[PDB]
Amino acid sequence: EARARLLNTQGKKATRKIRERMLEESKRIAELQKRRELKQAGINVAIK
RNA sequence: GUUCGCGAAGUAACCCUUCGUGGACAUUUGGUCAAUUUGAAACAAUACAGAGAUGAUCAGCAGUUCCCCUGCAUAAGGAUGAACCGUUUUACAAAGAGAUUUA
Ligand SMILES: [Mg+2]
Ligand SMILES: [Mg+2]
Ligand SMILES: [Mg+2]
Repeated sequence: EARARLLNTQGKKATRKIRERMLEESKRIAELQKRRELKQAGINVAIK
């Protein structure tokens, strides 16, 4: 319990940020391979 | 349209009427702006969650910003208002030791 406790220094807010940011990156990757597979159909859809 | 005056005609007896003409009086509004889709309100609803300092549950003041919102406000609130929490290499040298090349 303690040996696990010491190792995280931040507090709820920072961790919350780590998540939010990664979720943004999943959004990016997804939207990309959206556009990639649409290029494999040749139809070119512009990014927002 | 008024008035002054002239001329003409008629009525007349110096006038009443009609015609013509001269003169004066009176003298430049408004527009940054066309009448609903295509020159710009903002909320709400759906889904996703669902409140900083900590191991945890709360009071809070601040600080910076090419973010502001409510408020008459130089008051005070808006999660202590929100954003901050991340990515990170060179004024660069001196001494010593081994390998390589050359005068
Ligand atoms: Mg305040
Ligand atoms: Mg609080
Ligand atoms: Mg504040």
